[PDB]
Amino acid sequence: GLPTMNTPGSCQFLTSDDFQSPSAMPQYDVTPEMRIPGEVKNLMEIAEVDSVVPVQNVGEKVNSMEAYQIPVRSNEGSGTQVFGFPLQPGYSSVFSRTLLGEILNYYTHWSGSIKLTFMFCGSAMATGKFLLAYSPPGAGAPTKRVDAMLGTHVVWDVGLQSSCVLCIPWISQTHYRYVTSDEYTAGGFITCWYQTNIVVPADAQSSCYIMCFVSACNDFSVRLLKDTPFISQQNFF
Amino acid sequence: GLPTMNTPGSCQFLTSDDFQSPSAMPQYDVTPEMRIPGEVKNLMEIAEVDSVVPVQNVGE
Amino acid sequence: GLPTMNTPGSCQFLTSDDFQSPSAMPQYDVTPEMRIPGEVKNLMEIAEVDSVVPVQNVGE
Amino acid sequence: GYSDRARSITLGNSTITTQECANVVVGYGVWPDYLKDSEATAEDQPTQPDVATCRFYTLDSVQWQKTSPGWWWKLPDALSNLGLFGQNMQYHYLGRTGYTVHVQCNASKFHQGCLLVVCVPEAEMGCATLDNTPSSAELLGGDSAKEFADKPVASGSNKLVQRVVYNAGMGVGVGNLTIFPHQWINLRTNNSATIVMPYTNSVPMDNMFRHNNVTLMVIPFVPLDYCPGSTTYVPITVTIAPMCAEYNGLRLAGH
Amino acid sequence: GYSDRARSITLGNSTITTQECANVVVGYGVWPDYLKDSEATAEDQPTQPDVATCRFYTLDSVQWQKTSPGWWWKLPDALSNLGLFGQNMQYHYLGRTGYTVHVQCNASKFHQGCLLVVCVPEAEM
Amino acid sequence: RVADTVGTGPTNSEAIPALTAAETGHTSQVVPGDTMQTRHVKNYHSRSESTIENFLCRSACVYFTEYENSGAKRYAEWVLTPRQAAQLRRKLEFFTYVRFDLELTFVITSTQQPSTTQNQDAQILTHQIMYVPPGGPVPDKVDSYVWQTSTNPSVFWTEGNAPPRMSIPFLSIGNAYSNFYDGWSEFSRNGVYGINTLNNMGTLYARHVNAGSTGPIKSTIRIYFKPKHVKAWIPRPPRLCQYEKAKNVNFQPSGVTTTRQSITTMTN
Amino acid sequence: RVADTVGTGPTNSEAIPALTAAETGHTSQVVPGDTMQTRHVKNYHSRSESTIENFLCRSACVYFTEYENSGAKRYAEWVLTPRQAAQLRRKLEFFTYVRFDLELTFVITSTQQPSTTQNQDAQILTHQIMYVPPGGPVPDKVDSYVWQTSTNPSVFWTEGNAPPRMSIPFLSIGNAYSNFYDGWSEFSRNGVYGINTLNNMGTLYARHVNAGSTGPIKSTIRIYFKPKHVKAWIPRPPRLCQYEKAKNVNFQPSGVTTTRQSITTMTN
Amino acid sequence: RVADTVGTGPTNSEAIPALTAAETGHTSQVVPGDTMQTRHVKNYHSRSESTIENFLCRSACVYFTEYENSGAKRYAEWVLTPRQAAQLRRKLEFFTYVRFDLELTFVITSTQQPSTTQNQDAQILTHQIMYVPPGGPVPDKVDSYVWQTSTNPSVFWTEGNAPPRMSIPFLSIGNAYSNFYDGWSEFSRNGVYGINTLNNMGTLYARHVNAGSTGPIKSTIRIYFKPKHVKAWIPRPPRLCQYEKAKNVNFQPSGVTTTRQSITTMTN
Amino acid sequence: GAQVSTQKTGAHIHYTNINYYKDAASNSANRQDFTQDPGKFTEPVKDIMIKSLPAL
Amino acid sequence: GAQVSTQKTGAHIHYTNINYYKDAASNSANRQDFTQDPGKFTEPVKDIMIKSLPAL
Amino acid sequence: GAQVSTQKTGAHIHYTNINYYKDAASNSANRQDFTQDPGKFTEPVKDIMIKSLPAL
Amino acid sequence: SITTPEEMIEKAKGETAYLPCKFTLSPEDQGPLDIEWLISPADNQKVDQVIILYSGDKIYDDYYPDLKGRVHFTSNDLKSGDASINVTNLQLSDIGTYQCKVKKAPGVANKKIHLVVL
Amino acid sequence: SITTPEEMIEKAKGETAYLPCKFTLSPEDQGPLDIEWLISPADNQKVDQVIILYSGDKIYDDYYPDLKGRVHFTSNDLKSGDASINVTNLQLSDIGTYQCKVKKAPGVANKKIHLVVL
Repeated sequence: GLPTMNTPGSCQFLTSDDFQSPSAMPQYDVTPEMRIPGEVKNLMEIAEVDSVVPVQNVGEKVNSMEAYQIPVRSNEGSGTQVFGFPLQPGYSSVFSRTLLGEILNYYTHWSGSIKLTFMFCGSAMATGKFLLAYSPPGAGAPTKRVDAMLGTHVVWDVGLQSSCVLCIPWISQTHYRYVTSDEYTAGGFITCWYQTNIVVPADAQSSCYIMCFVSACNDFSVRLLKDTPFISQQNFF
Repeated sequence: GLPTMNTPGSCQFLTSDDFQSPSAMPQYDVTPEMRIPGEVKNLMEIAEVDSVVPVQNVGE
Repeated sequence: GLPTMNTPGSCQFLTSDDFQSPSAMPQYDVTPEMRIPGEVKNLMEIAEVDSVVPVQNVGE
Repeated sequence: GYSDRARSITLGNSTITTQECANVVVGYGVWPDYLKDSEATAEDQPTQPDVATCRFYTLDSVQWQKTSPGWWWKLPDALSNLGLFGQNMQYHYLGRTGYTVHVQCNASKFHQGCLLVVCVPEAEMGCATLDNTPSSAELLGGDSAKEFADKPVASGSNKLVQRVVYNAGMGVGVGNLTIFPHQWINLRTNNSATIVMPYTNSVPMDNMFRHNNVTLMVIPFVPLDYCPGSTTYVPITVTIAPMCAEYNGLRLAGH
Repeated sequence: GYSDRARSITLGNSTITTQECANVVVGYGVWPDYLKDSEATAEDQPTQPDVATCRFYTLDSVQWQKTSPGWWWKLPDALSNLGLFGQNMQYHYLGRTGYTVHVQCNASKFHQGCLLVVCVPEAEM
Repeated sequence: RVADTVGTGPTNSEAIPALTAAETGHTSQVVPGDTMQTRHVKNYHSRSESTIENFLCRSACVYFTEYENSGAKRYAEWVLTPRQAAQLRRKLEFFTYVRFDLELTFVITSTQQPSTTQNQDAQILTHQIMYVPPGGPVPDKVDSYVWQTSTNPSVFWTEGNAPPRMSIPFLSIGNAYSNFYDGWSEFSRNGVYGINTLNNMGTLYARHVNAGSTGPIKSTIRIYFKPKHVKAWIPRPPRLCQYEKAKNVNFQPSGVTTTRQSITTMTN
Repeated sequence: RVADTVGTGPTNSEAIPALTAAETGHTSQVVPGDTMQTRHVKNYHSRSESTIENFLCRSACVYFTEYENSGAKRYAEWVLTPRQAAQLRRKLEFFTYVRFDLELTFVITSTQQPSTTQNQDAQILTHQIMYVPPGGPVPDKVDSYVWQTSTNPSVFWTEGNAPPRMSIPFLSIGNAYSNFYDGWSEFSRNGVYGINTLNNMGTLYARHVNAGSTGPIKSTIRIYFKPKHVKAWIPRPPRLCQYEKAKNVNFQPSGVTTTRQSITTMTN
Repeated sequence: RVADTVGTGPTNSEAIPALTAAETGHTSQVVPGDTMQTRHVKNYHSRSESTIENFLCRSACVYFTEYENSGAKRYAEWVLTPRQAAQLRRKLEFFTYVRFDLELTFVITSTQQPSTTQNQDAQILTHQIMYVPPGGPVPDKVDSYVWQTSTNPSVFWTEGNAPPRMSIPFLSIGNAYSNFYDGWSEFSRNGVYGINTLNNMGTLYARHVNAGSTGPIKSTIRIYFKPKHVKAWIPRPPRLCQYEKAKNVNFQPSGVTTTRQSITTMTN
Repeated sequence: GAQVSTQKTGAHIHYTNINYYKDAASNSANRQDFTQDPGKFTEPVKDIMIKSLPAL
Repeated sequence: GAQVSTQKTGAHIHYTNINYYKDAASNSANRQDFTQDPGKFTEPVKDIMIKSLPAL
Repeated sequence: GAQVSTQKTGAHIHYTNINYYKDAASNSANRQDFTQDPGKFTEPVKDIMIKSLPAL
Repeated sequence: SITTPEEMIEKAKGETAYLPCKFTLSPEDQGPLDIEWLISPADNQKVDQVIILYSGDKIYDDYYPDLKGRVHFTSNDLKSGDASINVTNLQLSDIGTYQCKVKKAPGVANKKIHLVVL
Repeated sequence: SITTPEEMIEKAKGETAYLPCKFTLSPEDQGPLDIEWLISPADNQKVDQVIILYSGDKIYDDYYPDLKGRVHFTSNDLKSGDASINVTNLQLSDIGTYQCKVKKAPGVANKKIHLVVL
């Protein structure tokens, strides 16, 4: 008999709501929990694991294991570009399919650093030096090694240590960016050049390959849960 | 006059529910309980009693 | 199962009301507040600032 | 004054020695152990041979050619015909065990190549028919290593597993396979890869015949290459040793 | 368990990494520092950008042939057209700075050669 | 919350954090400060929305079917399985084993079909939805005796009211549901590969309690599945190719990713 | 919860637990450990759902009848008895005497009948359900004076609202209801065998308060019986053959169980 | 509350409060007592309704669109932006940057269109409103697979119920929303001037879940925006001329104010 | 006068219930009433029989 | 956890409010937040100007 | 038996929740459960690797 | 669930073709078992024509004239997963598509076999 | 958003008129890209007549006879903001109003260009 007054939003169904409902089966005993390894409590932990990135995604290479490999060789020249791609993990084709890119497609905003690990896959006798570099937005993608040096760069020397890590620092005006392509929140440009020519001895291949691994740092977050475009369905299975 | 908001599942009839309903007959005195033997409190107790099983269940 | 009685004004939409509604996006982290100058907390403060008045508002 | 890249593992009456290794990946941080009295289900006393069952079992070698797409193995199935381990499951209904996978491959400084060693639990594989499921023979190859196909398997009416290396038969990116416990062998830095895997399943113990808990896949992202006058034939040996194995449900042998 | 022949120098937003180096020669035992108030002369406050001016600037490469006689550079002049450093001096009358010279060259075990890297102050030619 | 950036100064030393080995399978975990000069920053960002409970706890339409108040088809039957809809399914397939509580919400709408019937008077339509456990009897016809629902949970809903909602506890003979099963149900391995006795919940039956009107009426029922108190184990790579059959992970080979004009290209 | 298995070792002794005598009518109660070697196990399973309150406390449809807003049949009368529906009845017959509280829920649906009537305007139909105690006056006609319900509990329900529900306290002259009565009501034993003054609750009358529309309308009322605070005494064997008459346990002789090809056969 | 008038007496002195300089840009802040004799007054008036929370926290219709249950147009899509309605927009443009929570209320009404269709029977119409985040997939057709709303918040409303209402938290990559942006999105300044990645919320999609009736029906949906917990920075002059385009502050030159017959005139 | 009780939970939390009717037969079912006493059905013998000892 | 606050009343009484959502952006407007600081808009000058003293 | 907890708020307030069912699986989702342990996925190696020290 | 539902059988003339339609039932399945063998002719004439039907624990062998007394269920249990038929006299006409339907509520399973005779 | 949507282009006869319809897409835009070039004649005959259409990543050059093989997209990317066309042979008839429509759900952008030939 308590007087009550309903408010706008009664008898409505919001998919994302948190209410209590009656149990279809009362007093039901569920199976006791068992210890299973690799328990996940947050999506970010998955996104912090290195994922192989296919930089050479061109032509029919995406249908072969050649998309992931990156070609390098001995050339009578210096300052040439090994590769180049923009900082768009959510939108760029290169990162759209990585463990990081796959997870970044269920969220709208993303803010944090990105780690790029490059592993030389040449012979023990093969030696070389590259210039990994990241260039800020508002400047045209560097076209020569002189221009690229101006921005954040790391001289990498081939050595007993197989891989060198390039850590892209978070340099943005706003606190967050957009996973979808957006001109206002431009990320930046990542390029690699030859600091020194690859040098090999006789009876040794002068053509090698490199592998790229992209993971997130300890200051990476995402927001606004949204659906992933990738998965499509016209009828039920 | 308290503001209230209904949620999905209002005015629905779930056979297996546990709610309170008004009494059709108010202030009714029921017959006092009497001691009857073999009271059951759980179905399992019945299932723990030996039952003859027809193994040779063939033909007629 | 609590007995309830609705009163005049149920399921109505008053533009100037103060009720609680469910969040469309749950557990959302908003951007931290930043110090911006000339913050306003009352309309009167704006109205206390001298404004040029066009007394000779005649013809063209 | 020990060397970081120098190791030796001793299980049962078998010892492996590597003088050029990277490290040891212990699954998801869990070390193989026996079943506790709180998480157990089968009331009968478990039987643990320990020395006979848990020991290194060396499978047949494979050749790493310049066009080799990749190879895969079913860990429970692979050791089903080898030693007491194989015999033990033949006579037991239930079985719970952990494994240590030591993939071995060596080459000269001049040789250049790269391989991926990864353990994938519950690796359900697709079929080219798109209406049927892969045959037992195609999916499981005891005393052999099932290989991957570079070009896509032809679609028709049959039971052939899609061996596509890029989807890897699970319809997922090959590059995203690093999420599972894994290690890389590059002929410029590594000469072997060692992985320790704890038993992982929804149930406490399961049948080891019709059900396979884990799957070992070796895939080369960058191919094997070398100049003329070098060694053309380069083999790969896989040694797998069960850890903390225990069985329940003694019965007449068979499957 | 670090390696004696392994090093990394971080200046500004640039990092160099060498996995086969001998050591580091710090001039005549003096480390680059700012001007003290006792040895200064210009009364006006000095301007120190620090992050922009002090950073690694990579010059054009050269080819080491079998008959290559040698090469030379003027440290103040070389960086006069590169980055803020070049711009800073264009707008300033006086300038006092120190440098770190990292010459890089790599070759296979089979290759054999030898080079001399030396900094000569006031090299009147 | 997240880690705060630490201020750093130019450093010349033997320490080489950037140089490492990816063969060890160990993530480098190198902060920005190791390779460049940074300024101390007090981050206030929090990883709240990236949690599995926040990621998977949303209502997603899994299956919609229709029935009539007359004609041959008078009732609709669907077995509980989340592989019917690609969206919710792909999110669930992210891990190998998931244990969670289930909340069911049903949206029912009735549409009048075209007919020559005249003087049509419609009475408030009442719909009955009955849940049948595995091994329980299934109704042969709309007017069958099974609809008594003595021991079967059922819900009666009248049009013009909020959608019916019930909460189901985790049901699985096994400790957790298995997204992917590698093997055969038969000990002889001569059966459909990947079939499991696990993940079997029940069957849902929906019918009209009363005809309501002389004219024909068709109603469509949509089932929504919202996971609650979810738990995840063994993360795996996300689906790369489109789902063909719910029963088997059968797929069509798909390009690893999209192509670009060439390497060194900043656009798609 | 349930008993935890106890670890055992090989034992050679005079003690013989397995050997026993079934003539004593005593259950052997031999654990697995007595006849074989077991491992200590900490069982966490609980016998919660097997309780009588959980088994019998569910709503089960016992009887549905219909009435019209015009024509001969204008009201429907049913006497309260749970033997009408085989399901709820079989569950109740598991014991000899059961004492419990009763909860009644009614689902009412109206269907428009085919007619040549034109310009049909329907007004929200209101249904009145009246409960009559044993010995109370019963209405002769729909417009009778009995429907005043001065001392008879009655409920008025308007279509488009949640179904009407009322709670009834245990009513029985005797201490408990009797499922099976062995004997005759008459001291001379010349009457229907098994008839008892016990288990008599009342009669339910349902009618339309208003005609509502010029066109004919037929409404069906379903009665649901949910036992509460149930108590059970003297367990008995479950029904083996199909129920023929509610009044008497009369049955048709039925095969003890289904047959198989032969003994030693593992399949049906 | 407000300041209380202070009693004053005739004063002859060197102090000259009225004389001052407006060039300093400093408001004189001279009370009535400085220039004339006043009496002490205890003011009880309070500046409560002039606060920004009281000024901006009211529901204002920002956009209304319609859809049909048949024909070409079957769904309606609108991108979230408050510049659609001049009223709410002008109030918001009073400051430069505003940070606030948002509350959305939708009013939906269905009107039957003229048609030659006969025997029309209508079933309670159910409307689905889906909110799509920036970069999320947009449904191509009414019966598209996107309406599954797995990760997209959506609300289902049935006619005859209180209007659906949801609360949205402040969403902006930047610290606060920007009412006026001076500049170009492109670093090369070759794009629409004033375009900003800020103030982008999402898109709203509204459709009929079921056809409901054979005859055509058209429904109009009105979106209401109520700001909550509002904050304001940098006050600016109010709009003097009528709004032409939502995208740009483009205006038509307007007379500073209305004219009068001459100066010295007390009327309009 | 609110009664706080423990909810049914798995192994290896609380709920508040109030009675708005004085009828008491108008209350909810006693679902949490688990008691076991099979001794009467299984062994209603006069002399206790020990398993170790032979029956006869 | 109920918050008791004073109702808006004339011059010359109490209300209780509870939050049923943990979202917090799901709360009601802060109507009773009256704060005045016009000093910045009216006088943003560097040197304080006393009314008694002449401006220049 | 009402549980008072902190609402999700921004940086740089409280809500009361009661359980009306003893089922417990009938409760709301545990949205506020943020725990991070990526160590197992990122570094499941046997020997701890210090960043300052060279890998091999 | 029927093992290898889509497949193709090749046999020579007069060799007796055995068509395997072995199924497996889920726990939910509790309805009456109904088997339906329908044949689609390669002639391109009316398709989905039934040949042999098994319902109500009874067998019907007269739904298609060409196959008169030639289609018999290979197994006598039939309730068991094995529900296969064998054509004794293979003929040139036999070439066509054979569909096997196992219907046990809830859930219907179908198997399609392409028959070619050399 | 199209840069300078309303504008007027003046060129002499036979000088090749280039019409600029460069656009910019908002984050919400996620639908298929559809370009539609419709011309309104100065003749005052039926207006809104399409000349060239770009949809489904394909180009159609036959919707208006007078301009036969004379309208080609200047840029080959087309997905890029630049979606411009150029008429090679300017003629006296060319005088009219040209409308450029860029449709990417949600949101439609339109540009109108007045063409005068001296």
